[PDB]
Amino acid sequence: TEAAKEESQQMVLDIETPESVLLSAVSGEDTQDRTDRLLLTPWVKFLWESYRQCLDLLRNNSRVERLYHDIAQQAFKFCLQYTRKAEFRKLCDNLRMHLSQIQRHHNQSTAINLNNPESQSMHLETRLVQLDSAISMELWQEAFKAVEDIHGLFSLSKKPPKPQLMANYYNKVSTVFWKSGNALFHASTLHRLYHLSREMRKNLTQDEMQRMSTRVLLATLSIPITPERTDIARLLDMDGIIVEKQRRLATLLGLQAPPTRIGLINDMVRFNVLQYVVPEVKDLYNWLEVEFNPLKLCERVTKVLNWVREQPEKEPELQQYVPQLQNNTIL
Amino acid sequence: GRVVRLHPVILASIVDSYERRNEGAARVIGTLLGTVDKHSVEVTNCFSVPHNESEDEVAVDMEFAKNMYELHKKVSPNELILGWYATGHDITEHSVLIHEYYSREAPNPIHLTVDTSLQNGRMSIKAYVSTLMGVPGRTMGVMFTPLTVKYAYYDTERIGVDLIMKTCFSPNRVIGLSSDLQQVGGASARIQDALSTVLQYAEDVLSGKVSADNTVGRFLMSLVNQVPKIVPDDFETMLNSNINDLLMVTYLANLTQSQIALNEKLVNL
Amino acid sequence: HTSRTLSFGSDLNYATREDAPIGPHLQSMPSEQIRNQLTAMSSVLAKALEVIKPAHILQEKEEQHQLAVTAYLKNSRKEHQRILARRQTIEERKER
Amino acid sequence: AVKQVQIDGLVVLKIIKHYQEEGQGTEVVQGVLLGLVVEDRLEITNCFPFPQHEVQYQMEMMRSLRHVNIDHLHVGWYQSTYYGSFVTRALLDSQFSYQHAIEESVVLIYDPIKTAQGSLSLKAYRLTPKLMEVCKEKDFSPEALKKANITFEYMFEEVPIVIKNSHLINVLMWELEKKSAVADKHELLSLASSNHLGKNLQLLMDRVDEMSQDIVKYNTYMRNTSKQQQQKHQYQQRRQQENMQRQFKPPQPPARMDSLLIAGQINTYCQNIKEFTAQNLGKLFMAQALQEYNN
Repeated sequence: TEAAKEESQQMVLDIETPESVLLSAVSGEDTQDRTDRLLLTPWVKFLWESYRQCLDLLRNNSRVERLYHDIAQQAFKFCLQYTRKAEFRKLCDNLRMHLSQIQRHHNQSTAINLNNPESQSMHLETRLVQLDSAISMELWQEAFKAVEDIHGLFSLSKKPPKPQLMANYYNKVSTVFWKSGNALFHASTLHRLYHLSREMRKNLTQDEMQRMSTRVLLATLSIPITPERTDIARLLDMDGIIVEKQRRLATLLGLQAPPTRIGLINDMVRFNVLQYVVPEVKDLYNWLEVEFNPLKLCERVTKVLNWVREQPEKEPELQQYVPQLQNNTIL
Repeated sequence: GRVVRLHPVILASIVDSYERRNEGAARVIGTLLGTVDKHSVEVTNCFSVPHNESEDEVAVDMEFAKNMYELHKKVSPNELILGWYATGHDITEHSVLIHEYYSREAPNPIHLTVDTSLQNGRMSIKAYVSTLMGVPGRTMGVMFTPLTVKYAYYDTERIGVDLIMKTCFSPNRVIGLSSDLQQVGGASARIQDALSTVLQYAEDVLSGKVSADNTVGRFLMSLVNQVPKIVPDDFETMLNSNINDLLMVTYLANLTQSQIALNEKLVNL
Repeated sequence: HTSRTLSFGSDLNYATREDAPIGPHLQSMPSEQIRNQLTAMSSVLAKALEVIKPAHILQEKEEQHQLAVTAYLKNSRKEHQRILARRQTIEERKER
Repeated sequence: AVKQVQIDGLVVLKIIKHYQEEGQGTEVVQGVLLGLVVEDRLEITNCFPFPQHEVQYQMEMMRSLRHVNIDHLHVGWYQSTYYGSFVTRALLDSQFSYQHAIEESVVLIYDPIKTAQGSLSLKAYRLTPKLMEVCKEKDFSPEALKKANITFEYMFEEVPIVIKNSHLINVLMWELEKKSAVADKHELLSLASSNHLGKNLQLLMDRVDEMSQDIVKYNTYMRNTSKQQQQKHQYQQRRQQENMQRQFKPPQPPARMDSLLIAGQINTYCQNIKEFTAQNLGKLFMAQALQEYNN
């Protein structure tokens, strides 16, 4: 395939007008995109087939499984480069075809032990690169379908998983909630994440403790205080659907309750996380949440945020919360 | 915990279990469920459990006592054991030996001392605990470390007990379950008695009764200052249009229900 | 916008909703204060019932205390002897 | 029937205790009720509630109530609901289950929000015998519905409640009231509720739209039968002219127990929102006396 991309690539250099103007009127297509369909794309259909046969023949064994688990993460590297969009859905369906057949066929001498923690830890390596690459391919429902399949494995294995897997697992679900327009659920993974990342490395630093604890307040003070839309739920004849469809979204995260902002800012001054904070952002609970100083909040709380806009290169990780606190300031 | 927070659902459940007894024994052993913040010991629900009464012997049924903890565990899992009550302000040799049973199950057991009556007193309730240490030969001296029991009310509890409060201003302890606008008019009677106390002292505190003037003086001025001021032309646009709204739903619900009824005169043919 | 002026409050028709933030707090606007004004008479007068310590209604309290605590000791063992007969009334009604 | 229901104090405070701890957002939570009925008065002294998911749970506790010499005879069952809407087929099915064991049985439907805004709402209602009549013969049929006549005023009759206690509770009522924090009773005279009124009317509007759904199809059932009666009488005049010169399914109606269930449910809106009507209008008109001197 890599040879055939280049031979189609220099064909673009080989070639460089009534036959181009008519075709622009039906579908916009580059001259690269035409020649890829003739030369390259029959091979990537074979290259996609060459992974997909070798999955289904090596499945459900116990002693080949390093080759099975790496052949999925090899194949995700492929569709990242050659942009098979519908074939990402084809890999998802056969993935769950492996999921049902593990449950029934325990009887074989090579049948797989799903309470054994290593083989399930490679399953957490298998499903997480799907979530890692669906970020890279804008299949936002299928990155949501990645996290649906992950939480079943928590109830497939009996023991809870290893810490280092769940460290990046709570990292990624927090990020995908922010890109999907949520800032309520962005903080709810991070409030779960501060509870998680104390006991994998307990004695690590105070600066890494400075790294983790500052972000959850800026996840909670970048919650918009004005609530979600229920005018569009009123106009479209679906009422009450937002006290629905979050108990799905809470109980697929690992917690069970719908998060709310009085209930979320309370549970970080509860643990005294503000002992472990940057002292420039220590006084944010004082100004914005407690004290009645209605002339003073314009200059004071922006002075905190102009420390944030000093360093987008030293501390880049708070910089997504730079417009979202300002929406709180006007109200 | 240094302060217990009881709830008044316990106390009538003591008394209704005090009135239905085996004849002649004094006490009802039974255990309690509730929660803790380690300055506030909350205790939320209660049961009765019998025991066998004898000389130097009270025989507690350790298969029955574990059962009602498990039976209420099906109701909720979230309630730990904080202690047991025992009736009377008197402590016989029975009451020490029961308290050491529940310390093998081991909370610090948070005990309550309930009367039937102090004879020239009143119901006098106190909050006890047992904790001590031993000298090996004779370790049999022990006393009760007492703490304060104070009740707590919630908003449906404090609106619910007010009608259970009205049992007392009644001859044979009956009020039939009350109407709304007689209770609106009773709220004016609640005002009319409470107005009477400050006004009767007002002709006292005008003329001579001025010694502790300022503590009632600071409160009567703030009562008149906490209520804000409109000229009454602003009020009738609020009041009488809301009256035109409430009279509207009186017609409209009767617009509906007469057509519920005249549909019902159509479908019952 | 005619004199470029904002007005906070000043609308006495407004029925308040449940889902507001109660944040950093002051005396509210009068649409939250013309409503809930019968409560302020109802709250502070019964707090003013203390600060007098009025001496005539205290004696009606304690005579109502003394008669009630002695109504128990007069009416004792007359309900418990009927509830035992009510206890036997279960064991003839349930068999009925 | 039962003319009077009466409470001892223990049933109500444990009825609050299943609202106060156990379910908080909106939960249907439910129990049994207890007591003996001395003649013409249903005396309630106890309850014990059921969690949110049975007879084995119900019957095992009956030995427990006998162990301490407490009254153990099941009379009825209570249930918590939302603002005015408790009327469902499921509780009425679970009520005639207990109307069958003992001839007197009850719902005291405890609504925790109507207490927190105002007056005490326990709704102690009992079954009318004519609605006991239709289920014993098990004819949910419109032809016997008119002979065994059910129209919506005797759909749930109401039994009035009178509070009863011993005098040691009156000691303990006198004991508590002195020794306490001063809890002012102000929450009755609140004088702003328009979403307590709003969801009262909005839950009414979907059932009248459910009632609008029921009689729009009732046109269509008549539009089904008015064609088919004339089509078969066309087939009467078709087939009777045929044999002189030589010498099918009727539809069911909408099944009429739901049309009576919606009117009795709209009967629950009609009594309460008009009792809600002068409830706020009384505190509006006492507030006319509050502004009355202020110039």
